Amino acid sequence: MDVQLPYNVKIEAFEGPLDLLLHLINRYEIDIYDIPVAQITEQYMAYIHAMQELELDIASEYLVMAATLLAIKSKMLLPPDPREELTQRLLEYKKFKEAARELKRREEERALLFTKPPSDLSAYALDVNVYDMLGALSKLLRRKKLQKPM
Amino acid sequence: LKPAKAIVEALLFAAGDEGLSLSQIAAVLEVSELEAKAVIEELQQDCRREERGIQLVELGGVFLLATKKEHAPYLKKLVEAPGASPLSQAALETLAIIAYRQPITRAEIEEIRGVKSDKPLQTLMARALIKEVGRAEGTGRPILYGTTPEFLDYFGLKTLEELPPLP
Amino acid sequence: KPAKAIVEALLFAAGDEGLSLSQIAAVLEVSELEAKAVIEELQQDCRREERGIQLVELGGVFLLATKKEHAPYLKKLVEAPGASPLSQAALETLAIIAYRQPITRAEIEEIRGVKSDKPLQTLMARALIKEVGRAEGTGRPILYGTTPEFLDYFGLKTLEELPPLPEW
Repeated sequence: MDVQLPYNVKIEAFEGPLDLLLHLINRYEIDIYDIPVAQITEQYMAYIHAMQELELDIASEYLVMAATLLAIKSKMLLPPDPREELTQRLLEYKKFKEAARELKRREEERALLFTKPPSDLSAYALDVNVYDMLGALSKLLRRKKLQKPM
Repeated sequence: LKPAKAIVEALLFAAGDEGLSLSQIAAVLEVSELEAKAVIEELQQDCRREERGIQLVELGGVFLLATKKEHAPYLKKLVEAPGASPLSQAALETLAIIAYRQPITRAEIEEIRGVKSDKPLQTLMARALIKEVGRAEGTGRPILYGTTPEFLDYFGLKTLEELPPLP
Repeated sequence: KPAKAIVEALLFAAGDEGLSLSQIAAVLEVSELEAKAVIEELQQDCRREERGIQLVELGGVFLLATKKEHAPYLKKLVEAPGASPLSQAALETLAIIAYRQPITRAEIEEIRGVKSDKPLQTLMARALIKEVGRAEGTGRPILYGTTPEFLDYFGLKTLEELPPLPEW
């Protein structure tokens, strides 16, 4: 188009189409159980195009989602819900968007508790799997290093 | 009950971030697990005094000593190396799904998220937060994913039952 | 005292390395004189019998350590067959090799941050690791690597089938 539409976030901030759609539903106070397809499709397309202008990375699913919305819109309008699938998709994704926020808080709260590495008990002196190795290593890379005494 | 709790303190201290299981603790003290637990529970109470800097927590099937959260601003002042980055939103949303819906397949995950989820699955596997828990019985025999004890530890969870309920 | 609790948390997190009076005082934002009072009070508290750790001073360095009276129980912990802090030192080491072989005890202990002298010694005995070469130079430093008896033990067919690590 002729103008540069005003946007806070770049597309990288979104985890795909459902995520973008949930943001728009929020921005324009759309009722999620009763979606104004045309309007939302309009908001969705305008954002995508704006990002495409900036040679940004539009993941594959965004274009698929566009075709999906344009098609739902045509069917409802032209002569010859069709959107209950999409509504249920959104509600489902939203459920785990929120559950993942609660997890994020716990990740942070857990991070505030400091542990020490094990003692070297070699002086005082096995069935394992690939998970046990990955675990041993993740436990190691999680270790914060404190400044050593001078 | 005093020398037993000193011993458990010493054992947990030397076990560090790996912790000890109740049986391990019982086996060293040569007592029943229910007796070990009473010692641990007393030790926990001792650590609850405002005067104490460390606490005994139960994370992921083991007991371990950790600092209290109120002291975190002081501990941070001595951090040169931060350790593991916080998870991406993609990894975190993939993980929430597996946490609540396990065992679950790549397909079902991709269905909920609406995008391909190979990257975050790879991320979570390498952090030992999820593992393969079998194959589904269906045409493609697709892998099922579940969460690990490491998953519980990483999110301050005693057990999966402690997860916040789903909205 | 909240100062005592902070000092215990500091020294606990510091582990075997410990902290100097300068660091503890700098973290508390108080004089070294003031800090040392706190350290002494804490060191006094950890002399009660109900405590399994003590505060020691060793080179202008302060650390928490297990008491020597409890040394036999540390023996029981590692001896009684299971998941001792030793077994995990093996896995930790083995894991660094597998994903970073060919590797040498210099390179490993740089990552672990500890003498892996003993883990390696038991990693040969159970046959899961071996030499792969040397660095042909400074000390002729032994290069360790994974055996094909290690590929078997973990149900792997090749080394390619190791879960890739995106964050490394």
